[PDB]
Formats: sequence, C-alpha cells, structure tokens
Amino acid sequence: GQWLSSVTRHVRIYAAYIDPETCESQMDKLTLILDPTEEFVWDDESCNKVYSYFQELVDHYEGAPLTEYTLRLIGSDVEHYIRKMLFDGEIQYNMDARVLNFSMGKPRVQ
Amino acid sequence: LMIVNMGPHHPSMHGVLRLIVTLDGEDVVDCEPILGYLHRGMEKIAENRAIIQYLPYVTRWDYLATMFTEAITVNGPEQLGNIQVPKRASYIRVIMLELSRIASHLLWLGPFMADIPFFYIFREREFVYDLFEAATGMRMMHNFFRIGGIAADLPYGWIDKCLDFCDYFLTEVVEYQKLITRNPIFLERVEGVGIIGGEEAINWGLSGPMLRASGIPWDLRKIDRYESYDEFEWEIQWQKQGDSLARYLVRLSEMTESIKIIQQALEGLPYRFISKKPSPTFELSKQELYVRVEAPKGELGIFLIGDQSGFPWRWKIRPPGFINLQILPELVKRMKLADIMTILGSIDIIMGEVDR
Amino acid sequence: TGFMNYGQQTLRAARYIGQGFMITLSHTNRLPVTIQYPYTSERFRGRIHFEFDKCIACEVCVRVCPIDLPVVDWKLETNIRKKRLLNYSIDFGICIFCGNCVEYCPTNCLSMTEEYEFSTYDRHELNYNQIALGRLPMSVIDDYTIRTIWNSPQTKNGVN
Amino acid sequence: SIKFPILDRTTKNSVISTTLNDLSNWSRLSSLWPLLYGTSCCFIEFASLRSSPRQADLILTAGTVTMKMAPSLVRLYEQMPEPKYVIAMGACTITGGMFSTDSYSTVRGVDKLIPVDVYLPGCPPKPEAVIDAITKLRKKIAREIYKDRIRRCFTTNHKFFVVRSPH
Amino acid sequence: YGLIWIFVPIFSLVLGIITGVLVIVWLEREISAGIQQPLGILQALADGTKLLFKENLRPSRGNTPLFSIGPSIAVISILLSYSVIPFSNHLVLADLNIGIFLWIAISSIAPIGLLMSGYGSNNKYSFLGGLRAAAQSISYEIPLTLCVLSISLLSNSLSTVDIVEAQSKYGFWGWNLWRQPIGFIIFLISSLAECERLPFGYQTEYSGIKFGLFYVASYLNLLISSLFVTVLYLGGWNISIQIFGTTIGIFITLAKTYLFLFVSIATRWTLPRLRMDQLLNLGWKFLLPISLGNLLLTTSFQLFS
Amino acid sequence: IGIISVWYFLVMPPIIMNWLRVRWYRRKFFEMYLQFMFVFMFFPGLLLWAPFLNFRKFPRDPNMKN
Amino acid sequence: VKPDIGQWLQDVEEHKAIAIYAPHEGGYEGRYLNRLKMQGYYFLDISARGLGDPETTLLKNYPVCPAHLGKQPIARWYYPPEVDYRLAALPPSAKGLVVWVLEAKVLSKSELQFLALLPSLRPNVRVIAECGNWRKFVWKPLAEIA
Ligand code: SF4
Ligand code: SF4
Ligand code: SF4
Repeated sequence: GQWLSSVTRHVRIYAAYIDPETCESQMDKLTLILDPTEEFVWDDESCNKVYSYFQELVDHYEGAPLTEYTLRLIGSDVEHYIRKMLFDGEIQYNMDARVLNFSMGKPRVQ
Repeated sequence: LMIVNMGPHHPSMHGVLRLIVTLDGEDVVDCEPILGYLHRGMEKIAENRAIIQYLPYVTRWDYLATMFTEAITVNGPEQLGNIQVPKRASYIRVIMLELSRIASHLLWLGPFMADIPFFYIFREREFVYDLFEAATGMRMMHNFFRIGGIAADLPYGWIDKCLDFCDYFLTEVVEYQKLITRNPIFLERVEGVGIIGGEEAINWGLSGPMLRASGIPWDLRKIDRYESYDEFEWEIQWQKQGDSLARYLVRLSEMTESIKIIQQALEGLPYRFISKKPSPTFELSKQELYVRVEAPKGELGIFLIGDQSGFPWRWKIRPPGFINLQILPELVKRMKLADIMTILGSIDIIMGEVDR
Repeated sequence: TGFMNYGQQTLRAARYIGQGFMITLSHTNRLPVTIQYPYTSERFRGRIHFEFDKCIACEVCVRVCPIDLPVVDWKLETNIRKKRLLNYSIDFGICIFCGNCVEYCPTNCLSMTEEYEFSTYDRHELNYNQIALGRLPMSVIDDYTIRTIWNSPQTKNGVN
Repeated sequence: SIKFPILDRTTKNSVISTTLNDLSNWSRLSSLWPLLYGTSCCFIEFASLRSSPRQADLILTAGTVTMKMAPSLVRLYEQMPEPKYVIAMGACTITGGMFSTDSYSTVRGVDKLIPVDVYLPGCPPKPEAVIDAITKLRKKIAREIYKDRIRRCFTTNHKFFVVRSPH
Repeated sequence: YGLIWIFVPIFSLVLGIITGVLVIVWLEREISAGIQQPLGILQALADGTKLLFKENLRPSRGNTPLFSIGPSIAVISILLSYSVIPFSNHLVLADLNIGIFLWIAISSIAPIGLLMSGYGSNNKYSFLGGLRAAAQSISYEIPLTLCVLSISLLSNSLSTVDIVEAQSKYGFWGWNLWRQPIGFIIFLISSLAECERLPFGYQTEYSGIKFGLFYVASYLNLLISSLFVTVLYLGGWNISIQIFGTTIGIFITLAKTYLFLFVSIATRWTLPRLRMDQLLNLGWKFLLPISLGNLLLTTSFQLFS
Repeated sequence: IGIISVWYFLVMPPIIMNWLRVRWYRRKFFEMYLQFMFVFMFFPGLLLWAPFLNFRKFPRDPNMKN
Repeated sequence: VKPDIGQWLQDVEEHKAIAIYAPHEGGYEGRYLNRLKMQGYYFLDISARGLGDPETTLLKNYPVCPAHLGKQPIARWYYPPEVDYRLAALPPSAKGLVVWVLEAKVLSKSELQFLALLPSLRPNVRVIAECGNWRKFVWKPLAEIA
C-alpha cells in the first residue's frame, strides 16, 4: 500500500515526509521515531549517539535494494545495539510509564 | 475507479481479509484477494512436531467446528496403521461430528443474519455448549480423539441431553425456516448472487454448499463407504436453484439431515473407549496416504508422506473453504459493495484454515 | 399496474414484518436464563493444580508440551535417585492450557481446576512458583454473590 | 537501574479540583466501550459481553497479532496516541502463545510493540474474565490521577539522504 | 428580572433534553439488555465524560474552521429546533406561528453539517460517508415534509400548539392515528430511516469532543423525531377517551415518546440495512409518490371541512 | 410548584427504582413495555438515587464475615 | 458511595496493612491509591493469585529462570528482588514511602498473608494494600485474621 516500515518498540522506520510530529507524503526520508511508549530514560546525548550509530549502520549496510528485509535487519541490530547500550548502563530505565515491564531483564548483582 | 482499501477491521466480523477492487462507480469488476493475515506455518511445525504434539495444534483451522479437524487428523493414523475402531465409539464420533456440523452452519447463519440476532441463536448455543461440556468438557477446544475412539466415556447426563436436544432444537429450526418464506428482504437483498452451475463448480474447484447449490447430490461419505453412512437416513441437497437462497436451503437441509442422522443414532448403541492401548507412545509408518472427510465446506483433506519416525516427513492440509475462496474472483464481476458482504457470507469461510 | 405490484410486494412485506415482529416479541421473553457477571464440570482445564513432593522424575511436562515451556533445574543426589527439583517456573503467557501433561503425567500430580481469573498487570508477574501452583482456588458455592450455577439443569426459572 | 522523575508537588490540591479529578477518573474507569477488535479466537467473547478507528481509546487487543498485522496495529495506536492504553487478552499478545518458539511470521507478544497494562491467561477464558480484567483496569485508572497534566518529544532525525534503490 | 424569567425556560429545556438523551442512551441499552440479556444510569454520563475528556486529534489538513464547526453545525441542526414542542397547553418555548416549518428548515440544514463533516475529515472513508449521509438526509426529506404538510393540512395550521389542540375534538378517534395511519407509516419510516438508524461511520477523523457532538446530535435527532411523533399523531396532552394539567400532560407526552422510543429501537433491532439501493428505491420511486398520493387524498378530504 | 417538584423528585424515584428491582423478571413484555415507558417518563428524579445503593445484594442468609 | 474521608490514608499510615473489602463493581478501589500517589508516594502492583513464597520473592533475589521453548538452555540466573529493587526504584528523595498494591485475596494462605504483613513491618517505607475478598461495600479492615 503506502506504509512501508518495520515498526517495533524504540525503532520505527517511517520513510515519510515527517519533519515535525505531523505525519504525511511518503519519500526516501526515513524518520527514525524512537521510544513511543516512554520505556527508558533516553538522554539527549545518548539519543544522538544511537542516532549516529544508526546512521553509520544504514550507510555501511546499504548498496543493496532498500526493501523490507534490510529494514528488518537494520531495526534488529539497532535493537541489539540499544540492548547492549542499556546493559552497559548508557541507557537507564524510566519508571514514569504505567507499565515499566523491564523489557530487557533486570540488571544482576554481577 | 477509486481503490477500496478493504481494511483489517471490516464492518462485518468474518475474519481479516483484503479484497482491493477498482470499483468503477459502485459496480465491482476486478478482485485481487490478498491473504496471509492469520498465518501460523502449520506444515513446517507439523514436520517438527509429533502426532501427540500437533494434535493440540488442530484447533486453529475451522474453530467454528473443531471436531472435523481433529477427527480427520486422528483418522489419518487409524487407517494408516490399520487399527480397527469399535462400532460404539465410531458412532458416537459420527454423532458429535454431525453436531459440530450443526454448530458450524448455525454459527455461519448467526453473523450472516447479523450482517444482512445473537441471542436468537444463543438460546440454542448455551445448550449446545452444555452438550460440548457434557461430551468432552471444553467449549470448542476439545482434545478427546484417540486411535481407539473417544479419549473418555460418555456420562449418564449427556445421553439424556442428547435425547432432549432433538425436541429442543428442531422446533426452533423449523420456526427459523419459515422466515425466508415470510420475510421478503431476504428475497430481495441476498437473492440473485451465486450464478455458478454444476458443470462449472465441478470445473473450477468447488465443493460443499457451492457444489450442492446446483442440484448435485454430492457426498464423499456416500461415495466412499465410511462410518456406515448407508445405514442412516440421508438426504443430500439436490436443490438446483443456484443462488444464495438455494445455498441457505442447502444448509437447512444439511442441518436437518444431520438431525435425522443423530435422531436415528439416538437409540442405536451397537465398544470401549480406546481399543489398542498397550503403551502411551507410538510412531507412524511411511505410505502414500491422502485421507479426506466430508467437511461442512467440502472435502477437508490431509496429505501425508511418512518418515517411519516420531515426526511426519510431510504434512500438507487441503482445507475446503480455501479452495472455495477461488470462485469469488469470478463471482465479483457484476455486483456491488452492498453485495460483497453477502458474497463473503455465502462463501462460509473463516481465516483459520485459509492462511494456516 | 406496476405500482399495484409494488403495493402487493409491500403487502407481503408488511405481513412478513408483522409475523417476524411476533417472532421477535416472543424472542424478547427470554427472562429466566440471563447469563451475566456473578457480581461446569471437573474438566474445565483452567488453572492447573500442581503438587511439589509428588513431582519426582521423568520430566514429561517439558517434553509433551507443544512449546516446551517448563523450566526446572535439577542436580542429582548420590545413591538415593533424588533429582533435587527446584523452581517449578510456569509462564501462563507462554502456557496455552491445552492439557497434554495434565493427563499424560506418570505421577499425575498435574490436575486442572476451575480458576481463570489470572488477568494481571505485568508479564513478569506471570512466572509463577511451585507454592503458587498448589493453592485451592475457590469453593464457588460459598459466595454471597454466586448462586448455584445451572450445571445439570437448564432454564430453571427459580431465582425471579 | 531506572530514571528519575521530577516529583515537585501537587498543584491542584483544592477540594473541588481533586473531587473533579476523582469523579472524572471514576467515570473514565466506568466507560470502557471497546471498538471490539476481534477477528480471531478472542472474538467469541464479544457475543457474550464503533467503526471509527480514532474514537475508542480503551481498546483491548483481543486477537492474534502477527508481523504483517504489526504496521496497521502501530498505526492504529498512532490513531489512539495520548489518553489511554491497551490490554493484552491473548497469549500471542503476551509471549507469542503456543508458537512462541518456532513461528517466524508471528510477533512474540505486543509487549515489544505497544504499552500493555494487563496480561491475560490468553486462550478464550470464561466471559467474566474480561469483566474482571476491565474491573482491574478500572482499579488501575482509579489509581491514576491523570498524572497532574504533566507533559516530551524526542524528534530524532537525519536529513542526509539514504543510499536508496527503489524498484 | 429582565432576563431571568426569559432564560429559565431555555435552561430548563436544555436540561430536559439532556435528561431525554440520557433516557435514549440507557433505554437503547435496556432494550439491548432485553433482546441481548443504579450504576447503569450514570454509565451514560460516564460515556459522555469519556467522550468529553479526550484528545483533540487534529491531523495535518488545513480546514481547521470547518473541522471545528462541522459537528457543531451537526448539533445545531437538531438543537435549534427544540423551541418547537408543546408538551402541554403551556410550557412551550415560543408561541411559534410557523411551528413545524422551522423544524423542517433546521432539519434541512443538517446535510450542510454532513457535507462540512465530509470535508472536515481528511479521509476518503468519511468523504464517501458524508456524501451518503447528506444524500439520505436530502432524499428522505420530501415524504417527511409531505406527511408534515398533510397533517398541517388536516389541521389547517402550521403552529404546533394549534394542531395539538386540534387533534382533540372527536376524542380518542380524533387523533391522526385514525385520520392518517398511512401518513403515520410515512412519518414512521421517515423518522427511523433518516437518522442513519434503520438503514446504515464517517467519523474516522472526528474524535474527542467532536465524536461526542456527533453522538449527541444523532440521539437528539431521535429525540426530536420522537417528540414530533407525539405532537403530530399521538397527541400532546389529551386523554379524552390550573397547574396540574401541565404536570400530567408532560407525563402523557413523555409516555408517548417512550412508546415511540421502544417501537423505534425494536424496529431497528428487527430490521437490517436496506443495502443503500432499496433505501433510494423506497424514498424516491415508492415513498415520495405515495406521500403525494395521500396528500391528494387529504386534499380531497378537507373540502367538506 | 416547588412543593410538587420536591414531591416528584423525592417520593417518586426510590419507589420507581424499587419497582424496577422487584419486577425485573416477574413481568410480561406488556409489563416490561409499560415499565420502560415509566422509566422513560421518570428519568431526572433518579439523580440522587444513582450513586447510592444499600439494599441490593443478599441472596442467602449469610453473615458479614469480612 | 463516595464518602469523602481520608481515613483509609490514616489507616495506611498507622497500620499499613488493610484488607480492601471492595467488589468487582468497577474501579472504586484505586481512588485511595490515587490519593496516596498524590501525596508524593509511589505505588507499584502485585497479585497473590500466582505469587508463591512471598518473602522469598520480595527479597533474597529470587531466580529469573527464562522459559526456553525447547531451544535455549536452563540459564539459572538470579533476578533482582521485588520490593528491594522497588526501594531501588525511587530516584528522588521526596518519595516518602512505597505502596505495594496487592489485588488477590483468594488463594493467599492466611499464614503467608501474615508473613507478607510482617514484611510490610520489615521496611518502614512499605505499605501493604491487599484485597479483602470482595465485599459488597467498601470496607478497609486491617490485617487481623492474618
Ligand atoms: S510431575 Fe510429571 S513431569 Fe514432573 S517429575 Fe513428576 S512425573 Fe515427571
Ligand atoms: S498445561 Fe498444557 S501447555 Fe502447559 S505444559 Fe501442560 S500440556 Fe503443555
Ligand atoms: S493466544 Fe491463542 S486464542 Fe488467544 S488470540 Fe492468540 S492464537 Fe487466538
């Protein structure tokens, strides 16, 4: 149809004309919407680091046809990068939403 | 030619499906049915699971009548291993399979009469699920089909409720039969659609109500001598009026024929629960066996190529209604957006056996 | 006389609307049953009752399961054939309550009950323990808001 | 390891404002009115218990959600964005259900897709289980005091063009 | 004193129609609890506050004044015509020399709100639905005002209090049930069919307070159609076969509008959609010619009167 | 009229709600029809009796074991 | 209904273990939880319908045990405790206490409810907000039977 995205938690492709939060119409501008559900802390410098890492990953992982399988691969290893960043303590949790399910497991005493 | 999206939440409730049409004006002319919505991957997991582990998996196909799926997937290994089922448990299986056919046709015509209400059929359905609770114990998620027959025995209350179901049910059925003769809005709002004949329904792929809609006395269990069908009363619908009300008379006659089969099988009682149970675990053989049973939608089928192991090497299902979904691209040519609700009702399909 | 034929069609339509109105007026007289909130038999296959000391060996719940969900760690104790079972962790979000090992248990300590009120606020709360799976749910006769449910009878018309 | 809230004070500490908050919260906990969202094995509870896909904020996901179902599902949550949440009423909206190991085209719960308050036992329970679930949810919303109307947008974006290769 | 005595019938009438739309909501819930099997009275106000306290939900389309006033005109097109009902021999809001004619005008400005709704929503769904709803509001207006005209021709008056008095001369047989039952059937099908109730959306971008406006506008449309069923055919306050006459007459006309609410909701639940082709086949080739037919019949019949 | 207003708003609604309670099942559809007409006529007096509910739930002879 | 009194807050700050005897008649239970939340506190949820060994779950870092679907190993890891990590889940200093909202009075064992109420006496910032077996009215009886 018109929606061509692989949208999960903290990773949303959204290749559309979205400069601000008003959606549209669809183009090659992939607007990476992060944290829709207010699940973690997401400080602005760490968000800039994760966005720059995603920019480097989509720069080095392109060259093939940017169809949906590359979108699954890039959202998947972006979620791996977010998981390994929060496991090292660069991304703390939130405890300001109405769930706080601890989606990546409780940090241990190790 | 404004493209309809035909979204996931339909105005009707008959599953999730995609029927994008160019519709020049209000006349629909070209259908492109997109599927894959309620998909599970039954074949590869069934190759990765055993018979006692894909035997809980046979519930997500035709869940308006769950006896047919587990019935054919247990009748596979029974004729595969050539293990005889006693007559008592087999006849009780016939009774509960025809009761599930009753349930499938009434749970078709419930939401079909709701689209074109719920407690007009739920007065019956509460006693129907009471019969399912007295038969196996679940509502529609039963696991009670073994090689020797029913996993349990019938209690002393279920046979009394089965005796009471005939004069509990047939009277409200024949009170519901006269409505289409009385009410002309069914003579003017669903009348006309279904213009395929018999030489064409044999030609494409059709079976079940769409094949018996043309006046063909078609039955697998009459052609194939199965479960002593020639002992009981039979009247397969040779109704040759073609249209959707012909299909409604087909379904009324199939429900009444199942009522006659159960009513003759009320006092039959020709014999234990499970014959040939030495051990809890067994295996399967390697043959070229395609087993089929008379579905309420027409020739549900199980394809099997064995492995002589705990897992089947090949497990492919031929669902009735998914082969019956092929004819709408041809039954879309000269109808309306107010007609496709009647079309997807008269196909009598749910998306459990479609994508699977 | 085509408008006369329209009038005859509406005469048959009015006869059918009157007859179906009598049918639906009779259908509105379904007073005694009225299923609603409270404000079955033994094979409900709801909440599964579990016993810890009767659970001994063979790990058949992890094998006959369609998804293999049970997680039980065990370390063999010498010369007494004791597996030292711990942490009978069952996730009911993973669990289907399809009931294979309930009747396929060699020990038969797995039995079903009539409890189904496990709607919870978090998925990590669903990981239940072995002592939480040994709790008698409810005696449903003994509520001040639950009457006798019409199990054996139907359309009793006795509350009124 | 969590973050820190603000937690300054409660500015609306009059009797009239807390009375109106309690009454609006209890009436918000009283008027569920779901858009149903059946089309699966959990549709069967609807006959025992609108059509505008931006109206009913108090929807519960009573359906088997897959990967192809997921873009329309997150678009529908974008059509219910701010006020209320969803209730997972299926093992497949929680853990992927009975196919939690080996299913490729089925998401392992919508707990990686959408904020979920209440998790059900899953496969069609009794029709009073949904009543107990919406009663619990009413107790949850009764705990909520509408967060004292406290608001933040991230807006992460790159204006560099991707190395695209369309059809 | 210069505005209090003038404002309080308006205020009491707004409170009365809010209680009446509460009645219609919980009464359709009661008939659905009868055909489908306390706290529930305030559940309708809980519905109203759930629809009230919500999000604005405005998309990126630049029709913001029409987006604002769409459901507003849809509400006005019913609410402005509650100044019309003679509940008794007194307590009508205005003298209203043209009684039902203002109601026909305000019910005829409803497709303006329907087209403003069809353009305020940036969706082809609500575009097509606003086209259909405006077209069926247009289509069902003519036999509606035809049977309105025939009753006003029997009475030889347009003012509603005059026709409500005029129905009580022969007695119980003097009502318009026994004067025009055919035109009563016309007014039945026009009342049930116009409000997107007896046949059948188009709110796919209207949410928050605007969805509540469409909600209350539809059920107040049902309210005003029911109150015109009372003041046209059943009678206003007369049961022939001071202060207390007003208090019993409001009970009489509320029993009559409860009668029509039960009949209308029951006929809604026992009839399906006309599937949009028999709808227009009715309202143009059948309903309008027979409305002209009994117009000619009542035109021939008022010669001797 | 204030006397008649407080009479209709105080004496009527508990007896009306009580007749709605005690005749919830013992009714013809003629009786349910006239009760629906009555509860339609008699709506806005039920505003002081809507949140309060005291003699409603004891279908046994139990004891307050809370 | 709606009896305007904060006596349940006085009970939760005096006894801190009260059985909330309240029906399934909608959400008439969280309003006192909302008044505790508006006082600066933080309230989290639990349910005793599947909570076994409650003192061994609120403390002593009960094991994670991730449910493998016949593919992964056992991986007997130790998840953090319920209320110790919840006391660790108070990042500011203005939070005066932590409310533990329990919503399952059945399948609870009277002994283990007394053990959980004594665990609310263990930490001073812990509030027990257990259920009261669904009476018709709203009654806040303290932990006397447990
Ligand atoms: S409960 Fe069943 S599976 Fe577990 S140890 Fe005992 S026999 Fe084996
Ligand atoms: S209850 Fe059902 S799903 Fe769970 S382990 Fe037993 S058989 Fe498997
Ligand atoms: S968990 Fe099972 S029954 Fe429930 S929605 Fe998913 S597939 Fe259907």
